[PDB]
Formats: sequence, structure tokens, C-alpha cells
Amino acid sequence: MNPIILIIILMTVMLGTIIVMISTHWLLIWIGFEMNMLAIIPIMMKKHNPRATEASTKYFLTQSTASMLLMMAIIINLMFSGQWTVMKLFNPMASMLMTMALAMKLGMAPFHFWVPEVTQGIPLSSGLILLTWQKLAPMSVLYQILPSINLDLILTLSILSITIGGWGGLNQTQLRKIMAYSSIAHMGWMTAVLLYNPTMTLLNLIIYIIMTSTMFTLFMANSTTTTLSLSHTWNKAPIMTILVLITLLSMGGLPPLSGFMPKWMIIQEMTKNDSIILPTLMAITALLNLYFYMRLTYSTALTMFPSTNNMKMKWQFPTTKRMTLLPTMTVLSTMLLPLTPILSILE
Amino acid sequence: MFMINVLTLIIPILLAVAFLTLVERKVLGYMQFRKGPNVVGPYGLLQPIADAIKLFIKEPSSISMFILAPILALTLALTMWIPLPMPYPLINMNLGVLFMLAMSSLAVYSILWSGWASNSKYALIGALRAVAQTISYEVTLAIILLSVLLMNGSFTLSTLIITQEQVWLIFPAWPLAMMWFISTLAETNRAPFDLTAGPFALFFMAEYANIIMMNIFTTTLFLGAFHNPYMPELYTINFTIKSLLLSITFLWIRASYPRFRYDQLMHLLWKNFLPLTLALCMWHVSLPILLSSIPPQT
Amino acid sequence: MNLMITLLTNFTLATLLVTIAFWLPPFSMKFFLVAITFLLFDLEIALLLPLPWASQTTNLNTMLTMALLLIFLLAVSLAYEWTQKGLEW
Amino acid sequence: MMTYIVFILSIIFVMGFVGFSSKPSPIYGGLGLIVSGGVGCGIVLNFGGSFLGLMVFLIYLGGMMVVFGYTTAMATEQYPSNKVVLGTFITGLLMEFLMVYYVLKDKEVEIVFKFNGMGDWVIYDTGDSGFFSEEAMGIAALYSYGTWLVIVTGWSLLIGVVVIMEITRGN
Amino acid sequence: LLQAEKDRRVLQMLRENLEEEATIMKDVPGWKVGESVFHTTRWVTPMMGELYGLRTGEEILSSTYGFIWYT
Amino acid sequence: MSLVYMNIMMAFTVSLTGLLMYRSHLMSSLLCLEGMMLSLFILATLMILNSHFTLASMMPIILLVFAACEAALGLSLLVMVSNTYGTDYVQNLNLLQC
Amino acid sequence: NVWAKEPVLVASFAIAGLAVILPTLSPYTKYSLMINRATPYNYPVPLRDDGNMPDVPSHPQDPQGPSLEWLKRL
Amino acid sequence: PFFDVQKKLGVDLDHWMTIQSAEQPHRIPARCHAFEKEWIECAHGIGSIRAEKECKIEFEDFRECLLRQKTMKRLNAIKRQRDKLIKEGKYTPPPHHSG
Amino acid sequence: PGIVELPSLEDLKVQEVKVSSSVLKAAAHHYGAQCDKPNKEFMLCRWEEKDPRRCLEEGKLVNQCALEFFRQIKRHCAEPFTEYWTCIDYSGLQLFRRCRKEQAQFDKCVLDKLGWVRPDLGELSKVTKVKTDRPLPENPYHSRARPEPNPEVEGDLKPARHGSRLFFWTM
Repeated sequence: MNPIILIIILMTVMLGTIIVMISTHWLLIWIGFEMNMLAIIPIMMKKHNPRATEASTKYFLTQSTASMLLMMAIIINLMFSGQWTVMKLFNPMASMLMTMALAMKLGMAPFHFWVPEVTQGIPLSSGLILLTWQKLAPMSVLYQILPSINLDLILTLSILSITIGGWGGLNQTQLRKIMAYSSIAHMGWMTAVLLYNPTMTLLNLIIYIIMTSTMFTLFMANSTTTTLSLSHTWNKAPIMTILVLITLLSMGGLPPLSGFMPKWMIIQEMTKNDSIILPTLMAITALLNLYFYMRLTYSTALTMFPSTNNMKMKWQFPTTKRMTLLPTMTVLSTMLLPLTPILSILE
Repeated sequence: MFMINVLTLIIPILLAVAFLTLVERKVLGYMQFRKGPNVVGPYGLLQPIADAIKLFIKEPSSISMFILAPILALTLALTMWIPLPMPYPLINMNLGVLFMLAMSSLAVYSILWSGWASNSKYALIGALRAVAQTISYEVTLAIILLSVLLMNGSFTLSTLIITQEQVWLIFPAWPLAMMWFISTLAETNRAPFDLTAGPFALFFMAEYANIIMMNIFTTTLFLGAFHNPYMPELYTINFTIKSLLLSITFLWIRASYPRFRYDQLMHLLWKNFLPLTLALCMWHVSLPILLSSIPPQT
Repeated sequence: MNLMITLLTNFTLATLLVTIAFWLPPFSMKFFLVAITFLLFDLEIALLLPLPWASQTTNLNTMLTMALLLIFLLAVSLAYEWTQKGLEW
Repeated sequence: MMTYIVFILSIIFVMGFVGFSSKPSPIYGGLGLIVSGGVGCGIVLNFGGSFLGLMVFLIYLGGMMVVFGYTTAMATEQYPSNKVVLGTFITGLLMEFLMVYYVLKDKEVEIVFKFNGMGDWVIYDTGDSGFFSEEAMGIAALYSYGTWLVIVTGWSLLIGVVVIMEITRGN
Repeated sequence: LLQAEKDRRVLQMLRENLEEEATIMKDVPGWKVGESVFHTTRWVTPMMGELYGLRTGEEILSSTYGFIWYT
Repeated sequence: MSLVYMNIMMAFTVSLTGLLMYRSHLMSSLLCLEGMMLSLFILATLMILNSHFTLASMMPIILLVFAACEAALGLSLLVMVSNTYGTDYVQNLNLLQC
Repeated sequence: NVWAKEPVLVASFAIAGLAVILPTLSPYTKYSLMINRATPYNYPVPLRDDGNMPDVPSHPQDPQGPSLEWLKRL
Repeated sequence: PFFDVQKKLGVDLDHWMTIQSAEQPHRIPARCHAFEKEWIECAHGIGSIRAEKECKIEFEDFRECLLRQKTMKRLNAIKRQRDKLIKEGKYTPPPHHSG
Repeated sequence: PGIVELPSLEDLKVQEVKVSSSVLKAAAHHYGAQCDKPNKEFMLCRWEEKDPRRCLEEGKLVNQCALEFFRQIKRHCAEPFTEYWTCIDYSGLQLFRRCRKEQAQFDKCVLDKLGWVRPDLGELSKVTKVKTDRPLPENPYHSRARPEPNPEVEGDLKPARHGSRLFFWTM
């Protein structure tokens, strides 16, 4: 765990993701997914508990079978019309198994069984880097091979993923599993609008990664895992709590706050197509996955739990961490309401 | 006449190995002050034939795996004299040197199978260590093979016997030859690189056929003779004489030097050979591109 | 089928020898570095080894440079574990 | 002793894959995968195949199952087999033999394809003048063309070395 | 010269195999007698089945499988 | 259609099921993954041979070296699992609950 | 000195350094590339003759075309 | 995101690994080289949908080149008819060795 | 759909120069020297129009040129060319360092009685001019013209129209 070695491994994460971005060849995309796996494994098990051991094992098996199924889809693609371009493919079977492999990759309701497990027993920096980069990786892929996908696959994945993230989530006590289930629901959202306009998908990717960076930066600012320590951080620091208030309500996506803008524009360009019952059922589920956000905000900032002392002893001592960039990213993530024609940034 | 070619290949391996055992026993005896075996049998050939039939007599895992280990060792020992270019090779294989190396790796498989088969003992942990010291040299031997065929075009080995007949390959690389020689010492698994149970005669047979395979391949690789065509007997006699002398020199080094320590063995291998191998091999890459003599693959 | 016939004859002779024989009567972590270290250097051997089949091309400077980068990268890895107490006991 | 030799070697290839995919003890599974890799290397050499299948054979049956037997031997013993393995092997042989019958004595069976039922000596090239044995120069690329590919491959190998030593307690 | 002999010989096999097909399929429904499977009238390289069909083992194994496992 | 491709794809599906269903040890599932790797190798290789796609023949060797270092990472994880427990079970993993 | 501390490693660095540097000066680099380029593997097709180019003889015995002679001249 | 480093910095790192008609080290074609060249020039300046509307002729030609699916279908029909009429037992064949 | 037309044996009843390839390799430089000027008619015909059933009469032309060359080497100098090919016959795959003395004797033969200097290495190279009686062909890949070019939207951009035309925030 030398800092030179960790800067090297961060450079490999960056390099694997950029190879996923720029390479028009399928083999190099598979190599990029593999190299990103190989780099993200020693980010986890930064400690040496068996928790991180089991977490990295489960994540290794899931990412490995995703990589193998992707290579299967590419080999079937060249058994059919065979060219090494990232283009509109020429097989329902190959695109079928490829979307299933990407569902293994980014997590869907068929394939979400590893996510709260691997996100619980790890440090939060590892959870941040895995969530941000491993959900940024398939978006380039979908953004380039949208025109040859049977829509029922991704639609069933999206519906079922958002309703599993709605139902699973109202019972948990760990913040890591809360953020994991939220990642499940929002990746279902950001995958749902693929075959109509990928602009909404990419912009929602931007907004969600900014939100998760702010959230996990706040939870780096206090080594907390349950609501109890969150109330203790209320009793030692007030401004963290109003940050939790505003950011959690933006994760709820409420119209004066910036998190509603990726929802609302998705509803716009999904309901200019004349299917209505499916977007409003998905928006009912987006109502449904706000309860745990709200009770979390209750137990942090708005209700006040009693506390044990020695926080008096902590009061002489500053909250003297350094942040990567917390406040700038927070006010970007929350006060971004009148910047709706910044949708036009893409093309 | 193909099965008769098979007979002429695999019949003399038994007499060859048994007479190699008497030669190494007599030459160890003369390196020591021991005449013999010469009492029972004229110059002791009856002594190895009685060794073979006696070790067949003197006989009392998971019977499947217990058979699967020596059957693999013995079928490799049989099937791996095929592309040997004693003047006209048996099958003119387009590539056979990596075939040699892959079947050496299969010999490592058979050793690991017997190591699991030795029935759950500190013996088998020592056998796993023997697997480790065996596998620790196929890196260096393959990279040296790559360098010594890098001056030789391709794997085809008859083009090698064309390139050798002008001057011997010992002069373009003598220290690389000595390092490959030490690698063959380590891969053949005898003294000073030791150590570590039935059938003893068949395992005995497999190891000595491995050593004869490496000896004939060594005498092939780094020397030769002027090959006058339409009489293969000339090159056959001269190559056989020099393979005899090389095998005698190999036993002669097997006789007289103490064994190594295991951590000395690994430390010696990695931190003494392996940067030196890399420097010699990058030099063998950089040489023909600067001397305007790259070998013409057909 | 030539190699198949040779394999058949050697296998049947091996079975005849074995039937004549047998029908006529807790670990170390430091062990684990060796196997994977061996395998990764064998992988870089697999990267190096198509060079003598390749050495007759026009773009020879590119060949020489990428060959240098391959051997130098193998040297960087070996010197890394060399300095950082890897192959020690 | 007949013409469908590629087909029969493919049959024994699937036989071996079933023979270790019925979940035995893992060293017997490694034995089965060694036999399966041997017959698959025989398949690719019987398409000729003279270069590449025997070429990467050293890495797979020269490098992989050795290390699998290594890490299987030093892990545990599994000294007791079970009826589930034999039942799964019989069901795999059932699927194999049923496909054999409905392909050999019939026309076609389609998962989503159209498998024309005959042993494929055809298609095959019409003896065209290579003289360089296409596999040879094919894998003998990467040095006049392959700039980026060897760079990222060696990068991943270097990272694999440092990853293995770190996780197995770097330094 | 080997190119010219090869082309003349494969055209001879094609003429003989069209004679074969003109003999054998006199009763089948459908079946235009000389269908190329493709659309554009260009010369396609044959697939060794059109060159050597119904040979039953010997010459096909010599012309295809001989280089693969001989010498 | 080259009928051998049918049984190699069937062999892939059998190796895939042997990857996914597994009861006792991780080594068996990882070995079935290695056999699946071999299956993809052989299938793409026979494609390139009979198709004479001679230009980019990098696929079999590069597929195998990359999925090889994948398998090496998997063996590292299994050795870590066997160290922090007594066995390498599919069981003894109910901690870090779901 | 620095020599016999780790002597085989220093010797390897020396021979590897000259193996790196030695391509930067040689009297046979361009000769090597011309000899390698001057070997016809692919078959030379003819063409529709020319529009009177100062090259390309009819009989290849005629030395009007650009050909090699230093193959025999060492 | 499809970045334009490939089209911007000019280094064509992957514009040779892609399909054929690029210069092989020894310049040989594959089985479907002309069909590749014709299909690619049919679908160059095309937004991939009227490629499916219009270049379907060359697309199906290229696919039956790459597979010979209906070719082996017709050949197996020939073989089955040959098998049933040699079970019938007519004309001990002078396609081979004789006339 | 599209049937073909294939030519009969009306032109495929032609005697061949059926010698072995070893003696033909022994006659490489000389047969390439005097003859093989109008076989590049056949070569140009084939590499422009890739049709066999097109350039076959020039196949007869090169066949009778080789027959002419073989009768000329048979009748005239000499007989120890027979000795030369039976010298180079049993040397596995033939080189030209193998039977050098009889090669020099055959050189002295052909130089003293006819001429025919061996071309220097590597003159049997060097892409060579040829003109024909036929005109050079057209559109040999039988396809139509490329159907629809993209209508290239031209004209410089107008300024912004009514701001954004989203729900509000004009300008």
C-alpha cells in the first residue's frame, strides 16, 4: 500500500476506462473490462478482514462471468457477419447475450445479488471508485451499440431493477446497502432510456456520479456506517446535517432541487413517445424509493437522538480531514435547477 | 513400412537405457576406485538385464490415479523421440522444439500426479517442492531456446542442420550454451539437483529416456558435422560419437559435486540467471538487425 | 494419422508393460508466489516468442522497438520483485 | 476408421467436458480437462492448425493445470463418489447421444441455426498457393503493425504481477 | 503454368459435376439445373465439395487431409 | 454451417452450466471457467482457420494470455479464502449477510 | 568498488546497455532494411504496360529497371 | 461517449485490426474479399437504416459467402437424393474413374 | 435464383506438358528466360478479369509455348540435362546448391550451342510491362452504382431562433 503503487493502480483504472471509451475494436473493449477488474480488485481488501476477502471474491466471480459471456457474444457475432467495429450488430442472439452480460456488469434485478454484499464489507473509497467507474464503463458500450437491441430485454431489466431497488431498501440498516440499492434503481433508470435518446442516459450518468461523489465525500468526512453515528455527528457538527438534508432530498429528486431534472427530462423524452402507463409506473416506483431517504434524513438532521459523551472531549478537536472537493461539487449537485438547457452540451 | 519404422524407433530404447545404466554404473566405478560389475556376466550386461527382470520380480494413489501417473511418464518417454534429426528424422515436423518443451511440461504433470499419488505425507509435500524446483526452469530453458533458434529462422530444425554445418553454434554463444546446459541439468532431475514409489523400473525408464532425449537434442543443437548426402552413416557415426561423449560428460558432472540448498537453488536461478538471460536474448534480438544477417525462412 | 499410429503403438506397449507388472505379482503462503510468478513470466514468454517467425518485414525499427519494450517491461517486473523482497524466503 | 473424424473428436471433446462438468473432486476434474484440452488441440491440429493450436498448448496444457493441481494439492485433501455426479454424467451422455442420433441419422437440429448434417471435410480451401502457411505470418504480425496491443498487454501483465504480490502480501 | 493447369482442371471437374447433376436430379421438383446460390454473376471460388462431391473417401482425403497429417 | 461448431457450442453451454451450478468447492467452478475459456479459444480459432481471416489472428493467443492472468487472480483469491478459513467451501460464507 | 558487490547484475546491465545503444550507430542498418525489402514473397503482377515511363523493361534481363547488384557485391 | 482521439490525433491504432482489405504482411485475400469490398462500398455514406433497406442484396450475398448455408443445404439435398436412389440401385456410377 | 453457364469440354480437350515438377524446377531460369513473355498476357487477363472460363485460350498458348520449349530442350543441347534432374531428384526439397557441377555443365551446353544466359539474381522480379490486343476491362465486380449519397446539408448557420424552445428560459 505505497502511495506510488496506489497512484499506479488509479492510473490503470483510468486507462482501462479510456480503452473502453476509445477503442473501436471488440477485443480491446474486453481487455479494458478485464484490466478494470484486475485494477479494482486490490482497491478492495485495503484492510485484511475476511469481509473484504469474501466481497472481492464475489465481485470477482460476477465480473469474470460477465467478461466471459461478453467474449462469447463477440465470437458469435463473428460467426455471423464478422467485423471488428463497434456498430449495429446482426444477431438477436449475440446482442441478447451481450445485454445479459452488461446486466451482469452494471447490475440488474436478475443480477443484483452481489451488490449489497460487496459494498458492505469494504471501505467507502473503494465503494466510490467501484460505483462511479463500473457504472461509467458500460454506458459507452450501450451508447455505441444501441441500434441493434431488442427493447424488451432492457425494458424488463429496467422495470424489474427499479422495483427491486424500491422494495429492497425499506428494511436495511447499513448505509452501504442503501447506496447500493439506490445505485440499482438509478442504473435501471439510466439504462431504461437507451433506445430512444442516449443524451438523457449520459446526462443522468453525469448527475448521478456527481451525487454519489458528494454523498460518499460526506461519508468520508465522518467514519460512520449506521444512523446512530449519524446522529452523533449531528451532535458534534451541524452543517454536515444540512448537507445530508439537501443531498438526500436531491437523491429523492424534488423539483426545487437538482435531482428532479434527470427524472423529469427522462419523463419528457419518454412520454413524447406515446407510451404513458410504463413511464408513470416507473415514476410511481420513483415515488416508492424515497421512503428510506426520508427516514434517513429524519434520523440524521430533523429528529434528534440522544448521545453518549466524550464527544465533549471531541469538541476540542477539529474535523481536520482534507476533502477531495466537497463543497463545490455539492452546490453543483444541488443548485443546478435553472440549468436545464445545458442538456444541449452533448452533440 | 510405417509400423516397422515404429519398431525400429521404440525397440532399441530398452537396450539403450539398460546399457546406459551399465555405462553410468561402470563410469561411476572408475571415477571412484571400483572395478565392476564384471564378475557375473561378461563386462556386466547380464547385470542390467537381471536388474530389469529382478525389479519386475521384486513386487508385492487411488488405483486409477496411481496408474495414470507412470503411464503418462512412460508414454512421453516413448513418444518424444519423433522429430529428432538423426540424419533423416522420423516425422519431418514443421515445428518440434516447442513440441519438446510442451512435452517436458507434460512430464512435470506426470511428476505432480505421482506427488499427489504418494498418499498424503510430508513425502508428498517434499514432492510438491520437487515439482516447484522442476517447474522453476522451463522459463529460462524456453527463452534460451528462443535465442538459439533466433539465429536459425524457424522451428523446422532441418534448416538448423543446414545452418550448423558451416560452423558450430557453440562459437556464436558459448555462455548461453553453458546456461542452457545447466538448465538441462535442472530439468533432468539428477545430481546435484535433488531429490524425490512404483513402478520403480518404469519411472527409472522414463527419467533415463528423458535424459537421452535431452542429450541427443543437445548434441544436435550446438554442434554438428559436414553432412555429405547419399550416405547418412557418416553423420550418424559422428553424431552418435559426440552424443556419447556429451552424455559421458554429463554423468561425469553428475558424479563429483555436492547438491544445492533449495533457497540457494531458487535465489541462484532468479537473481543470477534471469537478468543475464534477458540481456543475452535482447542482444540476440539486436544483433542480426545490425549485422544484416537475418536467417531466410523459406 | 501417422502420429495417431505412433501414439497407439506406444500406448499399447505401455499398457502391456504395466499389465505385465501389475498382473504378474497445511501449506505456506511463500510456496504460492512461485507458481503464479512462473505463469506470468510464461505469459510474457508467450508474448515474446512469435518474434523469430516475424523478423522478415519492412517496418524493422518498430519491431526492434516493441521487442525492446517487451524485454524491458519483463526486466521492470523482475527488478520490481527483486527490490521489493518478492522472491525471498 | 471413417470420414467423420473431426466430428468424432468433437464428440469425445464434449464427452470430456461433461466428464468434469459433472462436478467431481477437482483433481479428477483437472484430469478430465487435460484430456479435453488434448483432444481439442488434436481437433485444431486436424484442421491444420500446424502452428497455433500446438503453439498455445504449452500455455494451457503447459502452464495452467499444473498450477491448478498445485493450488488444489496445497489447499485441502477431500478424502471421502456421490450419486449426483453420476446422474449428471448420465444426463449429459443422454443429451450427447440424442444429438448424435438426431444429427447422424437425420437432417438437422436447430437451437437457433440451421446445422447442415454432414461431417465437414468441406468447407476447406482449394489448395491455394500460400507458401508461407498463413498461421505463421498471421501470428508473426504485431511487430510491423501491432504498436498499441503489445503495449497494453504488457501493461496488464506488469499490473498482474504487482497485483498478485500485493494481495499475497506486498512487499 | 501450374495456375493455368489448375484452372483448366477445376473447370473440367465443374463440367463433369454439372454432368453428374444433370444425370441424377431428373425427377426432383423445383431445382433449376445450374443454380448458383448467390445473386451477382461473378466467378466464385469453389468450396472443395463442388470440386469433389460423391467421391467417397479416397481422393477427398488425399486432396484435403493429406497435407494436414502427412509429413 | 460446419457441423463441428454445433457440438463446440453445446460444449460451451455444458461448460457454462458447470460454471454456474456447483456445490462443494470453488476450484471446480473456476476449472469449469477455465474449460469455458478453452472452449472460446478453440471455437474462435477454428473460425479463423476455416475462414482464412489471416490479418487479425491475434484473438486466440491474446484471449488466452488475458484470461490466463484472470485465472491467476482467481487462484490468488482462492488461496486467500483457504488461508482465512480452514477450507475453500461454497459454504462458510454466510457472514457479510444479504 | 561498485563492481563485485552484485557482479553478474552489473555485467547484465552493461551488456544490456550496449544492446540498447548499439542500434544507434551501425554501418548496416539501411543495408539490413534494403536486403529485407528486396525479397519477393508476394508475386509481382504485370500491368497495362505504361504511358511511356523511364523504367520497366520488357525482358527482365534488360537492366533498364531498378534492380539490385550489391547482393553479390558483399 | 465515442471520443474522437481516433479521428483527431491521427494515430490509426485500430484501423487495421478491423476487417480485411488492409495490407496483409503477405498480401493474400480470404474467401469473401470482393464481397467485403462491395458491401463496404455499399454502406459507406449510409445512416445504417437504408443500408438495411437497400444493401440487403449484398448483405445476404456476403452472409451466404461467409457461411455457405444454402450451398451446403443444396449439397446435402444432392447427397440425400443420391443416397435414396442408390438405395434404389441405378447406374453404378461413372462419375468416378470411368465413363 | 441466378444460374450460371459453364463451358464444355469443347476447349478442355488439350494435351498437357505432363513432366514432373522436379525437372521443371530444374528448368526454372531457362523456361522463364526465352518463353514466358506472352504468358503475362494470361496473367494480366486473369488479374484484371478474375474469371476462369475467360482466359483459357491463352492457357492453351502458354501450354503450347512450354511444349515448344520442351521439344527444343529435348532435340537440341543436351542429354546430360537428364543427368541433371536425376541428380537433383532425390534431394528432398530441391535447392540450387545441391547439384552445382552438372548445373555448370548444362550452362556450358546451353551457352555454347544456343546462348540463353541465366538471368542474374534477382531479375525474375520487378513488375513488368505488357500490352494486349484486347482493351483493358471495366467494372469487373458485377454490381450496380452506389445507390444514394447523403444529401450534404450546406449553408452557414443562422443565429438562434426564439432562444431554446424548451418550456421556458428564452435567451
